[PDB]
Amino acid sequence: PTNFTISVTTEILPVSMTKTSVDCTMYICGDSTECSNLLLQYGSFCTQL
Amino acid sequence: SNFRVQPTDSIVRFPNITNLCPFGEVFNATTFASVYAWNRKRISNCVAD
Ligand SMILES: *[C@@H]1O[C@H](CO)[C@@H](O[C@@H]2O[C@H](CO)[C@@H](O[C@@H]3O[C@H](CO)[C@@H](O)[C@H](O)[C@@H]3O)[C@H](O)[C@H]2NC(C)=O)[C@H](O)[C@H]1NC(C)=O
Ligand SMILES: *[C@@H]1O[C@H](CO)[C@@H](O)[C@H](O)[C@H]1NC(C)=O
Repeated sequence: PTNFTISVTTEILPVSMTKTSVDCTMYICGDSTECSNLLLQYGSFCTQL
Repeated sequence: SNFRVQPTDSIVRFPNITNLCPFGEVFNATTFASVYAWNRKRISNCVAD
């Protein structure tokens, strides 16, 4: 080669996503007392989430 | 989670119906109907006691 060129290029990368939290009783029962008292003889499927 | 609020009162709202249902004109009713030509009747505006 006898001459050259300067080239500027672009690269795009994800770094992070959104952070969420879920309330187990409010999603399942929803301020019911008949429910959320039946959802107490089920196991620990709400701390593990 | 939510453990801090408990519902206290309980309210009931029903429409203003006063006359009782005709249980006694469809329950003694000197002559009934044959099974093959059974009788159908509509009931409306009742306090079904
Ligand atoms: C290596 O390549 C570069 C281009 O990347 C050459 O530079 C260029 O030189 C030419 C001739 O001198 C320039 O043309 C001129 O254009 C202007 C109008 O823009 C005009 O008024 C002048 O009379 C002439 O025609 C050209 O623009 C210029 N490019 C850049 C970006 O500067 C360079 O000469 C090459 N070198 C070798 C060793 O071949
Ligand atoms: C049948 O029901 C009507 C409605 O209350 C009543 O007036 C009538 O005395 C009843 N007849 C008998 C035999 O019970």
